[PDB]
Amino acid sequence: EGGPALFQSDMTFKIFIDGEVNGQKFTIVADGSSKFPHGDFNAHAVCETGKLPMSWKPICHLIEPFFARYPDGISHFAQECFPEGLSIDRTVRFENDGTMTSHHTYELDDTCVVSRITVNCDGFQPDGPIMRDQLVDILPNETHMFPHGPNAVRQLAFIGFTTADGGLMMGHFDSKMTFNGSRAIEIPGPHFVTIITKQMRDTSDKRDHVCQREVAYAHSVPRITS
Amino acid sequence: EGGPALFQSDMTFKIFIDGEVNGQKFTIVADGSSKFPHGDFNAHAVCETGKLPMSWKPICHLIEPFFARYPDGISHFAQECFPEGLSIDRTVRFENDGTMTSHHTYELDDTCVVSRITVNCDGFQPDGPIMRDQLVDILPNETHMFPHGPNAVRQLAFIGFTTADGGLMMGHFDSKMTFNGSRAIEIPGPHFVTIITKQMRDTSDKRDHVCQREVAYAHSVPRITSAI
Ligand SMILES: [Cl-]
Ligand SMILES: [Cl-]
Ligand SMILES: [Cl-]
Ligand SMILES: [Cl-]
Ligand SMILES: [Cl-]
Ligand SMILES: [Cl-]
Ligand SMILES: [Cl-]
Ligand code: NA
Ligand code: NA
Repeated sequence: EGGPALFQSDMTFKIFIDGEVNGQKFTIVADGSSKFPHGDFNAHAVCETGKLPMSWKPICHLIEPFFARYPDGISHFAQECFPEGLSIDRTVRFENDGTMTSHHTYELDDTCVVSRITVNCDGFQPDGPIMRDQLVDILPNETHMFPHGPNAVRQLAFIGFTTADGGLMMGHFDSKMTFNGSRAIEIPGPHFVTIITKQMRDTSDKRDHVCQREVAYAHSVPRITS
Repeated sequence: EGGPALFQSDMTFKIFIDGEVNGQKFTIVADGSSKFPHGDFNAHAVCETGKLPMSWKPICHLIEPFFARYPDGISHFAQECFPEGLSIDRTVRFENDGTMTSHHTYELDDTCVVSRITVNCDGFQPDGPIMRDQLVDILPNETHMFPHGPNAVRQLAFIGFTTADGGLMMGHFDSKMTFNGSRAIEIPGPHFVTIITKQMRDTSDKRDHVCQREVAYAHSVPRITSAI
């Protein structure tokens, strides 16, 4: 049948990101695979238009929620959306800096998931650490998942980036995942997805290449009285 | 001799909250105890001024980070701040509703910690579930702890409140904890404090009485250090 049964195989993915920042256009293409049982996977991304005009760091979350590792007591909404598919409407607001707004669609073709993302990054500080490429690491974080009506789940996160000058650049992440289909789908109750990410420069062309690894797994926390 | 050493026994605390919401003043007083190794404690709170003019739920975080339970390998800043103590500046912004800003000061006296808090709850919706007292549960959540430069730690949280409708009202919690002393205090690496909270009514004669339990413990998530 559908949902998690479609993810019971090694999978591949391809992502096409159509973006702009402060009016400068860019294109990123990324691909990779995720081996069953998922939860730990790599992606290789390339800026097709040459040099990325901003830090690659804030792009980390654009470069597959359905590859997170879930325990059986929590419905894995992102996988349950297949085969009809998944759309995401996401905004990351960077403190003292710009806002990135992304619209994602995800389609499954046999064992390859194709992603299309359009992203607008508005109001980024030309002399800030994103535009000057001064972000170094991405902090592991405990994203919060909430039910959001009949066919959607909301993921809220605090994503901190360490910077060359020691202060954190904090992103406020707010992401609505919506099922493309019309059957009833199980909506998980409140829970958490732990996300650990690392991005590394790859040998660079006339184009920026980056390799990225992500570890992602869900858990819950029981209520009182206990 | 200072810091965590001062939390190796059972302790008590006492809290004075001087508040208002959309003009209306209120005062709360609360106390309780926390027994070693901490991480699970109750507070009894009373609105001295009569009936609380809003839901008690949003007050949960006003009514003791030094009583969270930490494992060995994460520095416990809120305890590390003693004997000199610490202050907090905190904003909770509620979606489609008001914002509460508070300023807390903590002082140790033997094995009691005293807290004084002023809080302004501005812009709350008269028709909303906070003012109309329609919030029922407080969702357990994974608060994020970050070093915040010399002498300070930042705690960020998404704190959901289930409404009577069976909907959700999200508070965006942003809290700065600052050491009040003058020596060179260490600051913890990024980590999390899991917080589970339950409020329960006590029979209100003259004044609103609320009893609140909290489970709070820290953990860290390691970063990837291998290449590829
Ligand atoms: Cl351009
Ligand atoms: Cl590629
Ligand atoms: Cl700046
Ligand atoms: Cl690198
Ligand atoms: Cl709002
Ligand atoms: Cl831990
Ligand atoms: Cl790891
Ligand atoms: Na949008
Ligand atoms: Na939209």
